Amino acid sequence: FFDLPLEELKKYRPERYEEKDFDEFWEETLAESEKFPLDPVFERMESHLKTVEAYDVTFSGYRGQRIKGWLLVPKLEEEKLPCVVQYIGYNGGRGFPHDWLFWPSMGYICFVMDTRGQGSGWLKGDTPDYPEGPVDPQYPGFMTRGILDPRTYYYRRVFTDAVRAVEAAASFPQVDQERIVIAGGSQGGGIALAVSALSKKAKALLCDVPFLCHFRRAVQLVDTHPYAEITNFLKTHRDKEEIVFRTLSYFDGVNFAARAKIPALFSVGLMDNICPPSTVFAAYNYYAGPKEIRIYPYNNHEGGGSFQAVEQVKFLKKLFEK
Amino acid sequence: FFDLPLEELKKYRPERYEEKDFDEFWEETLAESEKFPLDPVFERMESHLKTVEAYDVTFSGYRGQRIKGWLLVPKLEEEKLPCVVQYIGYNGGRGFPHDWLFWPSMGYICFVMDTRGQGSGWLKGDTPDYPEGPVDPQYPGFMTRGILDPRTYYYRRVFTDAVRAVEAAASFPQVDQERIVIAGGSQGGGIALAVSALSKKAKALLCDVPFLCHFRRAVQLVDTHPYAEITNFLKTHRDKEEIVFRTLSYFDGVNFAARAKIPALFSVGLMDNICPPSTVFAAYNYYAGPKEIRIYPYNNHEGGGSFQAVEQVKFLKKLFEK
Amino acid sequence: FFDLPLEELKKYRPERYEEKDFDEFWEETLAESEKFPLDPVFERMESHLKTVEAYDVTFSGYRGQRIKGWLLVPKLEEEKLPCVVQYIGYNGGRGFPHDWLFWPSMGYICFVMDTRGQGSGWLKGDTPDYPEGPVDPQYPGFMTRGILDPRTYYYRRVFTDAVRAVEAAASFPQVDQERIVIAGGSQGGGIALAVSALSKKAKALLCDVPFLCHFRRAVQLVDTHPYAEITNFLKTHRDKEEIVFRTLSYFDGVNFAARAKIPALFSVGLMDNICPPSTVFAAYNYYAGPKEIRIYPYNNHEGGGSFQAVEQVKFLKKLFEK
Amino acid sequence: FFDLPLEELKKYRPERYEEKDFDEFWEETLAESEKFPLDPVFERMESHLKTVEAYDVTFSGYRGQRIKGWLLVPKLEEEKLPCVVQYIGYNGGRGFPHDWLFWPSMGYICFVMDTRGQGSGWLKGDTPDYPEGPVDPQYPGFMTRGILDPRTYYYRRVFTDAVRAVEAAASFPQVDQERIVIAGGSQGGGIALAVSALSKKAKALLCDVPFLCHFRRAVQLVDTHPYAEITNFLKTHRDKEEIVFRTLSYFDGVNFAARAKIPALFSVGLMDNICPPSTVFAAYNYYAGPKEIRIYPYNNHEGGGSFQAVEQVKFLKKLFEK
Amino acid sequence: FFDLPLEELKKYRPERYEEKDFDEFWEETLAESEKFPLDPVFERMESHLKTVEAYDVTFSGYRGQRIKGWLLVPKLEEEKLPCVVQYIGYNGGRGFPHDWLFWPSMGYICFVMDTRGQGSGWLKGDTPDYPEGPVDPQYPGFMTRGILDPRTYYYRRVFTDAVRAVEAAASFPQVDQERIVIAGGSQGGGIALAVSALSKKAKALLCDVPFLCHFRRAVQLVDTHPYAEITNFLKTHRDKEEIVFRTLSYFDGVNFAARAKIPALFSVGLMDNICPPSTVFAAYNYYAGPKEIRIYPYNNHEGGGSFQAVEQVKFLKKLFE
Amino acid sequence: FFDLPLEELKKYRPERYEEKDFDEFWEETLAESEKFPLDPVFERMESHLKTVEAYDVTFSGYRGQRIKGWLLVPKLEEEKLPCVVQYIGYNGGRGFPHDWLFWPSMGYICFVMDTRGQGSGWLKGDTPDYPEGPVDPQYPGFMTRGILDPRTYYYRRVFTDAVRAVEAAASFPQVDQERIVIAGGSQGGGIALAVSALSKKAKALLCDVPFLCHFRRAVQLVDTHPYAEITNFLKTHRDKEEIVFRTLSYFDGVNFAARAKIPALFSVGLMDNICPPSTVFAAYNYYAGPKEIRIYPYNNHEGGGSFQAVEQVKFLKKLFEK
Ligand SMILES: [Ca+2]
Ligand SMILES: [Ca+2]
Ligand SMILES: [Ca+2]
Ligand SMILES: [Ca+2]
Ligand SMILES: [Ca+2]
Ligand SMILES: [Ca+2]
Ligand SMILES: [Ca+2]
Ligand SMILES: [Ca+2]
Ligand SMILES: [Cl-]
Ligand SMILES: [Cl-]
Ligand SMILES: [Cl-]
Ligand SMILES: [Cl-]
Ligand SMILES: [Cl-]
Ligand SMILES: [Cl-]
Repeated sequence: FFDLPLEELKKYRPERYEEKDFDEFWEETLAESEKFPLDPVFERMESHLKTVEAYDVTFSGYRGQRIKGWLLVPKLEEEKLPCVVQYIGYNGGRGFPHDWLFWPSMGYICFVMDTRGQGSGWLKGDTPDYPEGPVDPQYPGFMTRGILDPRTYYYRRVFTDAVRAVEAAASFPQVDQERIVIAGGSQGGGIALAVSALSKKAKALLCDVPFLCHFRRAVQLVDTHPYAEITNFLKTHRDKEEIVFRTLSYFDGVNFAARAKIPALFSVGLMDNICPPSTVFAAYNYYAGPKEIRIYPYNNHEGGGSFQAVEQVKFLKKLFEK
Repeated sequence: FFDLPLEELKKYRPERYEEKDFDEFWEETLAESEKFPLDPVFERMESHLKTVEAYDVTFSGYRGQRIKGWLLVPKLEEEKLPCVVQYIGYNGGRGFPHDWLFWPSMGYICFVMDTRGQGSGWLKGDTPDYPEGPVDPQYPGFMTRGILDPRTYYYRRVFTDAVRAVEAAASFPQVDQERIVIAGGSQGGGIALAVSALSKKAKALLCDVPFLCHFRRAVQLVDTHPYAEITNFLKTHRDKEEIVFRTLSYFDGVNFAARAKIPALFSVGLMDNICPPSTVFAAYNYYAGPKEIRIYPYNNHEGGGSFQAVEQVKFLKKLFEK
Repeated sequence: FFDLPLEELKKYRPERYEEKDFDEFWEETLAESEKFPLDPVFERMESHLKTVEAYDVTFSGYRGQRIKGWLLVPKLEEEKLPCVVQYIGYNGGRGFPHDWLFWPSMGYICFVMDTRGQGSGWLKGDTPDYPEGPVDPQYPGFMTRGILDPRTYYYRRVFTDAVRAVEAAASFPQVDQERIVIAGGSQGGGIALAVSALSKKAKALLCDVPFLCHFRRAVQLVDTHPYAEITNFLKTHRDKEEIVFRTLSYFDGVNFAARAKIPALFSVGLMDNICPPSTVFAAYNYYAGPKEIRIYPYNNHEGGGSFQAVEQVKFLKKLFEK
Repeated sequence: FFDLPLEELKKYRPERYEEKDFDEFWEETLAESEKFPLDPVFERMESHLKTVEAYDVTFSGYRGQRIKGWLLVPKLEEEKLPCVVQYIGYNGGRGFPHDWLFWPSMGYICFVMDTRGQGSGWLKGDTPDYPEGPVDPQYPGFMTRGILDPRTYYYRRVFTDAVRAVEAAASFPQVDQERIVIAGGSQGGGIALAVSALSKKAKALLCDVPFLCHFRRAVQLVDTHPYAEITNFLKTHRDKEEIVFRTLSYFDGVNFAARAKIPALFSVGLMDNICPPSTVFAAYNYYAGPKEIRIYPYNNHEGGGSFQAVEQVKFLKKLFEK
Repeated sequence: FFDLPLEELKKYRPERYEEKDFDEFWEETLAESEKFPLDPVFERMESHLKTVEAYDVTFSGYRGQRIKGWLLVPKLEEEKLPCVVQYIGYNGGRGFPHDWLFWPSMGYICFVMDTRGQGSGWLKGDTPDYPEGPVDPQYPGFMTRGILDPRTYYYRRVFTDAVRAVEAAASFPQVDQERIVIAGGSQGGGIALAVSALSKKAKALLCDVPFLCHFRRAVQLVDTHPYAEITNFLKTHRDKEEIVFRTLSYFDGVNFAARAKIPALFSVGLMDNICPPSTVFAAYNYYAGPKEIRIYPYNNHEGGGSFQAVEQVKFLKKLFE
Repeated sequence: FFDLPLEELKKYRPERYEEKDFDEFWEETLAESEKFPLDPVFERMESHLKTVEAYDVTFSGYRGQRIKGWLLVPKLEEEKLPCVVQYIGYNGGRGFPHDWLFWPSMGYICFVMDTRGQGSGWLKGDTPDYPEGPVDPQYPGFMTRGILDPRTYYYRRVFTDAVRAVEAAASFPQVDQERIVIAGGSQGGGIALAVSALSKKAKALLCDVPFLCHFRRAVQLVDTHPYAEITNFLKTHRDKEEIVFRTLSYFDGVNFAARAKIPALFSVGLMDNICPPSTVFAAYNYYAGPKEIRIYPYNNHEGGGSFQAVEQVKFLKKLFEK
């Protein structure tokens, strides 16, 4: 227990920092990318999978750039199925179709979005990043890539891809548009949180041990990666503090949370030193839609693990009967 | 690369140490346990799973003691399905049914054996250990529990459970007895290795980064857990070296390997410092059945990860067409 | 200094948690063990020791189970001598008679109680544990062994052994029953603290850097072993929090301290990260008999070392003239 | 001393691996970049420096891309001065002009080349990278950026910049073109080694504890950064080993060493676990020009530090009289 | 961020602890060492340096003991130059003349004082320590050497050397006595702070991430070296706490700060776990001369690095107008 | 197992390096210190000890310098008792009389020599060092204090004290001069080894996990303290290697072993990374007296612990009947 006590976490609502053009920045970003056709493509693949049909996905994300993914459809009688759009943790990528059997086995179509330029840490990826011309001086990793200007910042592109991933999922014929869920843990959680504010198609949010929240506090509290990439950039570029946090404010899950309206299930580990509880609760507490949080007092970044998976299935079942 | 060079690993066949009553010890152990009825129980669960039927399993292992498990049956047309009996890594247990969706998704019935007394490190378990009266002085963990005599040693009970697990799998009506696979990684690999020598019902072996192999070398090469448990016991009980290694000779994967006849797919990570390559290759090189090994030169204990899973599915498909 | 400041530690009295049947549970436990005869046996040994007479000890602890120990009697004229009953730290055991020369050299008979099932970490032991039938899923070690029910919990048996050890010591003819001291550091301290509440024969308590105190707080403050064994168990068995802490409440030093009446000398190290200062002071502050504490502000788990030994001799000398 | 003994290091000449088109790739790379004008720009700075004039440098490196640097010209009577082209270690950048006072103080003009896209670890930088369209999946850092094809690989661009840096230095009117030295430690040493083979203008090489050498061995020997970035990429992309090492063969200091003709002073620390001695000696031993090496047996990656600085000044003084 | 929040650091003025004979102890220490003649010697070196003239220095510090140093003089037309007296961090020594090119390059003469008995960790040294007869039981290092009595304590001799270093620098003919700066980081900073109180010749102080401050707090907040040397000594010698802290009170930068009058530029890293911010601010906040501090919130012990070097050049230029 | 295999350790006899004046250096050193009177003073202490009489010792060691110690005389009828002269490990000191109760309890007088200038790491000391005028530049600790000249080196003074300790012990009336044993572990072991060569009064050697042996190899094999102090000194003073090892040659246990004639019991831990096995075996294999070694294959620097204590008592008992 290195963070605020739980009684204080439950009330923690730090003063939010955002620029006055926060919304306009996102409106312009999405409008510019909507000018390119989504051109979603689903290509059935040869697989040893027997209970699921697997498709190679391609769609246009940020600025028409082609993003890969998987679509896993469980072999069931129902003509329309509910659907989970799944975002991936830091240094991960879409891997193989059989890496994502959980939701299909629970009777949900699952759209897994590959993460541009990552896919080399713990699971392979196939989607490149495409920068806005020059790739500035940065610290190793993604956290500081383009960080001196929100228009060039890496997560501008990722978030836009993620919003478009929902539209691509929605274009698949047996996807029930009334039951599209956006889901992620860690980086995936932070991507999902941004999507829960920017997407018009998402109906529910699953958001575990979210990353990309309350940056200024994160960097103060922990010296773990990936948040430490920002700290290390700041150690060297000592004249850039104000600029760095200005940029980051446009991508902070706390600011997106204040705008999200769809129902949400959060989870948090009180001993999580990768995504500290105070950063997660800051997001949760500002989250503007109907919400619940599962608190795992003795867990680190693993969170509630399989226990939380059970909670997520129960939560959605109940949500989509009401 | 801390271990022997790959060219030497491929030829590494250290002199084996075993007592003259190795086989008789195992014959008696099995014969005594076979006097208790197996009494396999399969109970269908209420589950949110939609593509798989899940059953709560109970069967009689070592000395009639009741061992838990899961049976996952994928919802397919075929009357008889092939079957994977899955053993679990150190500190793990059967967890939830949805923790084992891989093989069922590939059209295999999957029998997951819970590990007696463990289930508290990374995945919950539900089966206790039942010792042979007194529980001798030991180092924390399972590696030294009862280690001063093979009759009292922990893995005598686990291995017997494991052989009985194959019988329990085989009792299920939808299981094709010609395609029963025994499978495990790490501790699971070592269990499966023992079962490949002791079971009459097993048709194929999947054995990843196996643990419980070449104890004397393991303990001299690495200071990682769980092999360090043995080392720390020896640090204190300095008068017990000979007895400890005598006991471990009855449970060493290399000695079982020299007796196994069924086809096997092994995997090994050359930078694995939990199960060092020399111990894995010792087991592989002595393995007496038709065999292949996948070598992952840059991997630590994670081995081939999902790459190896692809290899396993390809390997069994080809095997069961011949 | 990671824990509360000294001024706050001196007043720290957190709300105690215990079940209504605390006392009854212990009354029954001891009554049930008293139905077996103590049958204490003292067997003089061949030894190179010249200033001390060494005896192999055996006595009946929990439920008649046979516990080992040593009795060390200094060669002195006096026909009745004072006596220290010594309990042992985690992963320790009775070792050799020459591992316990301090108190005999100070003119005290010393009864060293071996610890059931341990003796494999830093000093050898010879006493097994005997469990209550099934040995449940647990994390490696003794902290979580039987932890889902106070009737099955490991320390129920250790504490009962320890109460019976004082009776065994008292049965030795040369022991002055008016000057029997119970003593321990770390785990030994926690055991001695339990004995100070449950024994009728103990006349003074020496309690250094005690372990088994204020579990809830211990587990939140430090990630060191052995308290981390509980945290790790909780990380996995996420549905078992309330049951775990309910069990531990019956064995908590704080709850025993509130019942102990005999005079006591405690010690604490303010930088001790194995047994945190707040857990030790919680115990000391609730301790209901006449008491003193020696505070070592710069020491970690070693506490006052040999300096504290000097204080203990001086404390008992003065106590037993008064 | 974790590497080969010194007697063996002195003889270590592993078999070299390079593609048949090695020279051809470099010839085309340079020829394509030479079609863009160098357009060197030196702009005198307002500075508090009093013994040295400082210039802001800009020149065209790889494919006309604008690279920053500093030029430090010590205030001396001589019309033409000798000149050191300085390359910078991993995660470093050109920093401030006063970060490079050594060579000017010794009477050499110093040209410090900023490193594209780095400058965020231990010294700031101002020069971006400009990738060849898509920036593929990569591990955090620069070592795997574009690694699936030598045409897209990061170091192709760095090396081309570095060759052009020497031409930009040569264009400064006060530079004696007969006494242009190329210099670097670690990454800088590796860049310098490449330039010693590719540049026609360099007259001498200073190469300390070089990085970018004998990749295959580096990655097998040490788990330190930055070589571990390659290992980690390999751990995930298990199907990409052959391609990765193919690509890296075009950038390996050992293969450049075999082609360099200018005189060289190397240094090596025998306890260096960032740049292992065997990788350094492999480069040194294949180095085809007149050469010397200073061996620091007890030093890790810091090498000879200031002692080596003295050696370099003596080395060049003697070289440029002789 | 392990220490007090920045808002509390800016107000942190812990009650100071010093003995009533603090000043007399220092007055006597200096008076006794002033009885030996400074006898400064500057010996021109053969060097490959071309823009600087380098001299081997020797002068008499504590009790006439001969301390080594370097004097680096930039080759400039001006007949009088300003001067920086540079003190060295823990386990360092005077090294080579080319290890100190910064200030000379900025037009300042630079006097680098070698540190008695150290010079074996990250940069070579050539000056021995000469102890007061017996070298008491101590923990490895310099922090507890002679710690049981201020008169025998290692830093008494280092501080005395340091004060005399300024007199040595001042004796060089080109040195402008009106523009003598004392400078250090870490251990150097702590030495410089001491000299700022004890020297009559120093005109300005540069003090980065200073060490030797607020010992009682230092030892309770971090377990890093070198403060952990004291903690470890105390772990063993458990009967010696009061004596140890009494001795350290005579060498604590916070007590010297309360006495310094010369203008000062401080720097601090808020993530510094070698010299914790609360110890640095304690010294800055009690500092009695005109003062500024540069705060680097995201830096550990490296502080402002080259950024701070820029600040220091700007600060002095403005000060000496 | 990081060091040479056991079969090679048993034959390891590396070429010895020593100066031609080795013997003369020691002859002179001892002759000069013998010109001061030993002036041994035993002063009976008030103690709580009841089975042992404790004396405060003071004697003249190196150059008449006054060294403290303890003398512990067990209360026995015998008029003459055998005697153990005990030397202390690095950063230790004489501590309290009750810190050394083992040998008196076994019926031996025990003379504990305090270590000049240490006494501040793990046990308090009371004896200063008194250097030969100037205390040269050094790395923190004792290993490099005065290292640039054998005449100023710290261990010259310690070894001379240690030889004088035996004379001091001999002067006590109840000491049987025919049964004086010199004993130490680690630093104590290296001191004892020196004394076994230099003392004329010593009758047997107990030498555990000895330190101060085969320095050149120690420093190349391990990075642990205290050997690492030398390595660090060398990292900075890069021009001093030859001098440093010249000096250390006069203090190397291997060179003393080659001269010792008294019977000796050694011990060694094969996983000891503070005093590596190859250094210990080098000393043991060159040891010129009758000898035995107890090998503890699985132990670290703790060696045989209490088991070795048993061995030492049995060894001496047998030796002093023969
Ligand atoms: Ca707006
Ligand atoms: Ca496709
Ligand atoms: Ca047989
Ligand atoms: Ca009650
Ligand atoms: Ca017996
Ligand atoms: Ca060619
Ligand atoms: Ca006064
Ligand atoms: Ca001779
Ligand atoms: Cl993540
Ligand atoms: Cl495992
Ligand atoms: Cl304990
Ligand atoms: Cl580098
Ligand atoms: Cl420092
Ligand atoms: Cl030692």
